[PDB]
Amino acid sequence: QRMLGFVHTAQRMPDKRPAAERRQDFAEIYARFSDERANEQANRCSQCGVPFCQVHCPVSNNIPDWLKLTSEGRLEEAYEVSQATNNFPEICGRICPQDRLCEGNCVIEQSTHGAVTIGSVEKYINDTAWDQGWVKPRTPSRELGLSVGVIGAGPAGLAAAEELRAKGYEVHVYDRYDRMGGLLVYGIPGFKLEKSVVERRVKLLADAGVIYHPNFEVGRDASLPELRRKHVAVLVATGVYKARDIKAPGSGLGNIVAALDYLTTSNKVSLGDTVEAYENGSLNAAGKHVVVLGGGDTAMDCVRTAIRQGATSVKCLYR
Amino acid sequence: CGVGFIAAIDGKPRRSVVEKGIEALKAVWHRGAVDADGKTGDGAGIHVAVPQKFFKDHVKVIGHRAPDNKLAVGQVFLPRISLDAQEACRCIVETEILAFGYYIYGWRQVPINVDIIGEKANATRPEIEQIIVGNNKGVSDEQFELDLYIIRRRIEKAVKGEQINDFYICSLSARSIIYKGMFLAEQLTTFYPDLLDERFESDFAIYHQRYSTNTFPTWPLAQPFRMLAHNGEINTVKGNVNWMKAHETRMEHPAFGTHMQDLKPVIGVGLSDSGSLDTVFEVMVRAGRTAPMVKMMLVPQALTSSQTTPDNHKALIQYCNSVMEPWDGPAALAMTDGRWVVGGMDRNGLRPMRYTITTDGLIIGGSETGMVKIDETQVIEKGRLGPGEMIAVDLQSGKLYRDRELKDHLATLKPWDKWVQNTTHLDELVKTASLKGEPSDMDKAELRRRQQAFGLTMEDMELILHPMVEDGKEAIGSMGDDSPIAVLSDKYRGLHHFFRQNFSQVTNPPIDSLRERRVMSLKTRLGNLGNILDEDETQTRLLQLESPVLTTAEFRAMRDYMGDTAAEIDATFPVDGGPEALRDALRRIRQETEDAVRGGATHVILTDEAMGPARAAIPAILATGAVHTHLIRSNLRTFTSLNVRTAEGLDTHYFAVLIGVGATTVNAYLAQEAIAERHRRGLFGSMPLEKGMANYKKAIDDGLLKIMSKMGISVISSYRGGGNFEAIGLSRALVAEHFPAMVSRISGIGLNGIQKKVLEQHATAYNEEVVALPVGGFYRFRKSGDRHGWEGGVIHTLQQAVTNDSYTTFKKYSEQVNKRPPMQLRDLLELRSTKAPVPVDEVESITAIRKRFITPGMSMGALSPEAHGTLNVAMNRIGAKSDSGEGGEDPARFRPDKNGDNWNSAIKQVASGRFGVTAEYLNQCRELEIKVAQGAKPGEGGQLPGFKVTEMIARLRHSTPGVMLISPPPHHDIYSIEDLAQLIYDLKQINPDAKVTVKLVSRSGIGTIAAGVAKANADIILISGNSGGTGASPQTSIKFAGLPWEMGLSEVHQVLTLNRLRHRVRLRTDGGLKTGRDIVIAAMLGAEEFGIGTASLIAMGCIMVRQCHSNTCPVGVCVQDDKLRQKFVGTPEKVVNLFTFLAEEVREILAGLGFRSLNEVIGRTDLLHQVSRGAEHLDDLDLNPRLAQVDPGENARYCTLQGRNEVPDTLDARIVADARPLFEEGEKMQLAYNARNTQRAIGTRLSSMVTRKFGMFGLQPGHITIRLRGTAGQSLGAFAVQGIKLEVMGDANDYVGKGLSGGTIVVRPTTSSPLETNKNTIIGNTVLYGATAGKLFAAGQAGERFAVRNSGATVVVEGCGSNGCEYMTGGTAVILGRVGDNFAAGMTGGMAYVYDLDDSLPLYINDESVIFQRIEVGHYESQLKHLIEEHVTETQSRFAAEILNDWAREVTKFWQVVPKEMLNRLEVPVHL
Amino acid sequence: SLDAQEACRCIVETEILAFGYYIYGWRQVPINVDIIGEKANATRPEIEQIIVGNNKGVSDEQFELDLYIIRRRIEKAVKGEQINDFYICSLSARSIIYKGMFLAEQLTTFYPDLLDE
Ligand SMILES: Cc1cc2nc3c(=O)[nH]c(=O)nc-3n(C[C@H](O)[C@H](O)[C@H](O)COP(=O)(O)OP(=O)(O)OC[C@H]3O[C@@H](n4cnc5c(N)ncnc54)[C@H](O)[C@@H]3O)c2cc1C
Ligand SMILES: Cc1cc2nc3c(=O)[nH]c(=O)nc-3n(C[C@H](O)[C@H](O)[C@H](O)COP(=O)(O)O)c2cc1C
Ligand code: SF4
Ligand code: SF4
Ligand code: F3S
Repeated sequence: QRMLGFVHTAQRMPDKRPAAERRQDFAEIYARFSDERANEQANRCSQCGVPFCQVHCPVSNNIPDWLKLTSEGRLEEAYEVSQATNNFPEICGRICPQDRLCEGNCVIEQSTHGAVTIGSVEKYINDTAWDQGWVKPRTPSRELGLSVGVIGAGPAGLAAAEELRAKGYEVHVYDRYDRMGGLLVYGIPGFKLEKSVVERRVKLLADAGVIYHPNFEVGRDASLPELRRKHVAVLVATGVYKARDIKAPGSGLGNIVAALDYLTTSNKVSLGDTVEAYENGSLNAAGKHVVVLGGGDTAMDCVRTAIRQGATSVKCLYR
Repeated sequence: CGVGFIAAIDGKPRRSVVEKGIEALKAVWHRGAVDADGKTGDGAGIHVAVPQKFFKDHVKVIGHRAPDNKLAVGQVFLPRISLDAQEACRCIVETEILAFGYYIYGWRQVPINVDIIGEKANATRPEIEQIIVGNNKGVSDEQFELDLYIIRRRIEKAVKGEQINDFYICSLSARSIIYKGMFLAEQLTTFYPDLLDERFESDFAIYHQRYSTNTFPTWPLAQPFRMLAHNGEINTVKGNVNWMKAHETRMEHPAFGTHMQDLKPVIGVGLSDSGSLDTVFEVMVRAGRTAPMVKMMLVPQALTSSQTTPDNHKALIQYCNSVMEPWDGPAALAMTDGRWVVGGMDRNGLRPMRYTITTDGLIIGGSETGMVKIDETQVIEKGRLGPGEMIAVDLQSGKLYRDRELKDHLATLKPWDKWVQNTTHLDELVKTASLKGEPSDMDKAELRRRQQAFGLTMEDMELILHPMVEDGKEAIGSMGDDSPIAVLSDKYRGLHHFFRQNFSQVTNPPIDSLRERRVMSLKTRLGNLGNILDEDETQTRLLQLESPVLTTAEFRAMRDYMGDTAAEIDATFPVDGGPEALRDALRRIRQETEDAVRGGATHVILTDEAMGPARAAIPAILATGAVHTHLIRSNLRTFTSLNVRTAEGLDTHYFAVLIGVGATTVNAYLAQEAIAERHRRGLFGSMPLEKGMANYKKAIDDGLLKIMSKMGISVISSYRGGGNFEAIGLSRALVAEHFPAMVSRISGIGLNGIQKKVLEQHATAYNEEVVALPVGGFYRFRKSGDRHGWEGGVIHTLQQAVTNDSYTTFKKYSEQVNKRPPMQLRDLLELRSTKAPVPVDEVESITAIRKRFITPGMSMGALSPEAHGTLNVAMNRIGAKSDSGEGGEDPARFRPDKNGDNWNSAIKQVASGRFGVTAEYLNQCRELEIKVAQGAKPGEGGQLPGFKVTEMIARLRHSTPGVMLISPPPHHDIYSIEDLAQLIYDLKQINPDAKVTVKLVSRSGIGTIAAGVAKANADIILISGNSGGTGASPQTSIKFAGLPWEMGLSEVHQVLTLNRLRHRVRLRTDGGLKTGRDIVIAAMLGAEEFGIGTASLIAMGCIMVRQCHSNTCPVGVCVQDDKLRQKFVGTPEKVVNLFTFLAEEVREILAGLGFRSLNEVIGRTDLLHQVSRGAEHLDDLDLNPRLAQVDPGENARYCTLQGRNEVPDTLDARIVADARPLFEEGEKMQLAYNARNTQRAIGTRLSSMVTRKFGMFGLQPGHITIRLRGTAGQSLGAFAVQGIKLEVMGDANDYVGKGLSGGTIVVRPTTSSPLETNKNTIIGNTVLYGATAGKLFAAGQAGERFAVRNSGATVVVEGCGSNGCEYMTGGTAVILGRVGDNFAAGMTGGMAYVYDLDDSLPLYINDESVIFQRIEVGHYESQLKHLIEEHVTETQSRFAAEILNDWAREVTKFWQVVPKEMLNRLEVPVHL
Repeated sequence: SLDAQEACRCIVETEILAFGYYIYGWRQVPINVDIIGEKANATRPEIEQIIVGNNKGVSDEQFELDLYIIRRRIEKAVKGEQINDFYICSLSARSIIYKGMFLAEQLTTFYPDLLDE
């Protein structure tokens, strides 16, 4: 079992490592659940009728069902029922803001009782099923006579390509950069998302049979009418890349670098390509006074990467 | 109402018989329905033997000669209006009486006086005449009777053939005669001066006066009927007519011969239940059986599963149960063959029946004791009647017969003990089944595909499938349902979802299913349907099954046993048949079965295993309906049987609705395979498959018993094919043709949409590659689920709007609610006025409209006291009316605190439990309430979990903490309409200030009950719906009970307008009222006041978690633990703002409509117009059968009377005029009076005066006392306060001490009566109902259901009957005599001190929750000694004095009964 | 009574639909009985109308003969189950009638349908 024990328990997140111990590395902050704490935290759900947890999650997960499952053993069924409506549960459980999407509207949350560790247990139930190969490539039985194209390796493109390969079509991707995955491999950090899991996901999606095209710009290597002539339907997943600026005196000096360039170069030097703009340039933060402009999780990532890469002094302002 | 019979033992005619009969009839005016006109009645009848000498003298006066043999008079009602029909009727009767050889003596017009009957009853008065005939062929008397009966039936048929209506025959025989009419039961001897002559002297006499529901009288519907009387109503009459049609063709007897063919349609047309019972009884008795045998066969004694009766009677009862299907229902029968006279009761003994023997060889019996005046010293025995008993008088030799002797004489006539063992059971075949034949269970993929073929989602297989196999019972819900109806839905809904179960309001009392399980059965009989009039051994050769549902192994065993006579039928139809493949398949099956049954097959086994990718499964329900109805209309169902295998039934509702169609057995082979695959996956743990299957079978049995008791039936043999269901959304033709008799108020989809949905689901299941079951939402909301009512956005918008106190946000909320697709009925109409819009500055005030809405009751047990008090004060702050509901209420909240807010409620309820009902509790309100049947879960009592009863709620409900409180579904006080009238009179007597209201739930034909209660002086009727909330109930009850309040309310309005009764009673609706539009619609339909309910709770902070049944509501509303209570955020300002906004919205919509005040719109049904959904659904719901109306005339469309409806006053009023010093200076008094039986509820208005002057415990015991002489009326001493002592000399009628509250009542016979005290009954049934404080001392035997629901009172009696101390909760009872069977059913508090000599207690006790032992502790010894001392020094019984005398050796004969859960709470350890 | 009306509705519907014609719905004629006598009010029957549309493309004469057979069989049926005071005034696609035991003059004031344009 009876999973209504939220009256005599206390909300406890998984094991987190302290602040100083992370000020020097690139590993993640949160650790994987132990079996005992995970099994306990899965009981606190209330099986609430009209669950306010689902009505807020964007992909509309069947949260209570796999919650009950993971609380009643048999993680397999939980994994399949969670994968049935989501293609990348690890990304969602690691990055999606629970304070406004999942853990911000739980029914017990509105009574100062604190929500349940939905996102982290989501990540867990996804990852713990990877030890025995419970994840399987969604390849079709029979081949269907149609080819389809998608531009951009972002999350939308990846999910649409996987769904089209599940249908029976022939999918081709197009990315401007080499290591595909959209901003999931160059924009977001490595301490937030260890690139190992993203690479495992890319390998699983490639194993279905979809052909990939690394380092292919649609503008110069082809044209939109040419794509319409080759493939019957190209799906646009370019996202957004043109940044803004500020028009005021003082922007005529050097050392003005936007967030995307520094973040991409940091992710690269984390993975490779040995970009020279970091060492043989002013993109480094050895001991300088690196200040950032603007706000949000973007500037948050900027200052966090800064305090990771030396930067004895870092500041951040917001209007 | 009333029924009674008088008889002489020897059989010599005497005028005193009819004299006492008429006299006793003249005193049945207190149970009637006195109206304003005072002249019109509702039917009264008397029945005597033929006064031969009078008619002989008359015919000698005419000029003929009186023959030696006896004469025969035929009394008839002939048409009066047109002179063209009377000639035809005379012609017909003469032609058919002279065609056999008898001699007509002439006609005679009985003198009558039409001056006393009213006008409305006179407009349909027929002409009464009589003919005289005489046996002249010299034939015997029995042949004379048979021939006259056949002639009468032939005349009736021949005159029915000519459509010449308005003709009736009272009775045509040479032994009996009947004087009946629609006059008032008091002035009979004035309407019929014939009974005033000194020659009408008979050996027996029957008298009856009925209580009719409606108001339009029809003369031929007055009792007694031909050779029978009756009281009450028979529940199972729908299936009885069908089984009679089945039995019609397989009966014959040489006593009738050729004319037998003339008696094929045995049951006529246009009669009540007693009429059909009477016709069947007559046509059965005319074959050779006596009266007692026919009574034992028709209404059999409840077959107890014990050894309390010699086995010969058991064999006889088994034979009678096998030969004829029983007839349940509350009934007190007084049947009179020309030789015997038998008075008996039904299976359960729901109505009272008491008889007295004089010392002059004269027996009298009836429903009361002091109707006919008897001397006190000429009484030989005062006796009563229990369940199944029967007392008989034989005039052929002048001999009386009590129960045991009569039944022994009966069972003497045939060797019953040798005919029972000819049959066999099933367990014998099961035990010899070889351990072989294991069918390979289908693969998981196959099972999942077949389940998707019927949309059986996964939440079903774990919400209401796991507990049924694990725990051993059904699931539990926590709130009303907000899913749309089965027709407005979008997903594939099973066909069973279109069937709503039935129940019974005050017209028929439901029966509990947790205590009286001994009186119910589920036996099925294969190979028994056959002859009914003959007697041989060809009726005791059959097979008997204990349960109508079967597993797979037992079903295969039965199929292997049946051999080479079982014909299988494929219930699959090719999906590619065409647009009308379903009709072709149904025609094919309904022809193929009729083909096979004649070829030599005696069994039809309908199967559907042939389902494949090209052939879909025909709905088993529809196929069974068509096949059974064709076998019924083809005179073949008797020849065979019907066993069905399903693939779509999983819950208890499906088996019930399928049996209710006409099938014999039902087998589900999918559920067993799913259970096996779930067990082998190691989900239940370590529970083997056998134990799980056994628990599943037990749960299904419990479910069938509950659903069968929800209506008032006792045995499945009469419910099979009874068609006790309501259909919504089906076409008129389909239901009226394929189903036997089911009323469909609105025509619906035919066979197109059904086949369309079925084929679409089959395609989406089999044609595609599915691997996992869909989640689905039917019991709890989901994103991929259908449209529920309370949506998350809706709740959040309403909460933000009520917190911010913003009108624009509330308007946006209302718009969001209105902009949804159709969900309920009120989404299919549209307002349409014709006048010019009126500016909003001209409609009435906001408070004047706010004073209408109320908030329904909420039990203190289900809710937390905080929200209770918050809602209470929020409603009392503005001036509107609030509610309190059951569960009582704290007394400390009777007066306001210093802050100026009153926590007291404005309305108190009277449920079936009567927990907090004391004297003080019923005088602090301005409105009473009766909880006849709850809305969300009708046919059931208030439930509450075991660990929710804390100290506070237990001290409030007067119960032992830590028990699962289940209030009895029956009411134990409303068994018919007159009992409801009595309770209404009691409630209006105890409180001379307020009114009393009755609650109902919508269903078909509720208008009759409405017009019935309207004659009971009730003034407010609350019609609930089927979408209301509750604390805890089974989901099958929530989703499958009732109808939306639209039809119910719109029909009650029509009916109450049709009988000029609308202008006397108010009307208030509730259930699913959310925004202003629905309020205006409900007011348009004819309502005055309204409710809010769950909506208001959403403003309080309810988040619809639907976990209130676990005492773990996170927001802290339905909680009884101190931890969650401190999370409350409730605030009355929220409710004030909510009501203000609702009133503003209603004002605005009314102003925009075109009127000025609500009181000018009620009843205007023409202001609405139905709008279609379009052509996207092709459904044909026409709501016109609700928009109809009848012109009112001169009175108003609303209630136009201020103040309550006054009722007459009893003797106690004159008592108040004498007790001045007690209410001026407070001095002791001592009064004496001669009280009669026609004075009801003596000692209640005085109790009200006392409790308003002083209180409850403000006086010393025995302050004022009243000595009544002669027998007393009904409801003696109801709600007596401490200080009053009512000493009555004689005997009480009924319901003595109902709700005792500290007083003291004593009953003792007249000291000059030569009666042994402990060998006579002195009180009626239902003693000390709802007692909480006081002492009762009797001097005789007690009735039935003794001291039920006692709380803190003490009682001493000298005997009891069945169901003694049922569901007792606390107090002390000492019985000195013979306790009945099934004693202390569900006793969870108190004690019982029984005195039995023959060690018969271990045979009658209900050893479930109590233990019985010897006396061991000296403390209880002294307590019992002092109790007996108080008894003997109070009433002075000889038996008690003798017991007190020899004390050394009698305590070792006394036994002690103590509840189980109270061993660890007694300060005195009962053990050593 | 509210039990004979439902039975009559079921009878007429299961009789008409046994041939194939579509049934759009019923209609309640507007009335005002404050003008008729008193004795007639004690026996006034409920006045209803039904609408039926052809969907088989059947010509005129066959449709009329079918309507006649329908009316005859439905009258025989209602005569069968012992319910008197039931009647069908005129069932056709060319004729219609308004007849009653009210005063001859008050016709236009009893059936407002005729005051339509
Ligand atoms: C915890 C957290 C952290 C986040 N951190 C970041 C962060 O550091 N940076 C950030 O930007 N967002 C960040 N976000 C936001 C989030 O990553 C984005 O809103 C989201 O991923 C949008 O990505 P997309 O679907 O547009 O894919 P994108 O990756 O934006 O899609 C672009 C893809 O299309 C390709 N493409 C584009 N133009 C062409 C062309 N002409 N021809 C061929 N290929 C082309 C590119 O090569 C690339 O593969 C974060 C969010 C969260 C919750
Ligand atoms: C929490 C709750 C408890 C209730 N308790 C009772 C009860 O004890 N007795 C009773 O007759 N009705 C009870 N009712 C039903 C109400 O009388 C009424 O039908 C209900 O408020 C209408 O529900 P609605 O708001 O959905 O229209 C209860 C309803 C709710 C929501
Ligand atoms: S997160 Fe909230 S709504 Fe969802 S299952 Fe848990 S308690 Fe219920
Ligand atoms: S845990 Fe977060 S990302 Fe995952 S489904 Fe819930 S709200 Fe969406
Ligand atoms: S279901 Fe009941 S317990 Fe509270 S949250 Fe809703 S009112």
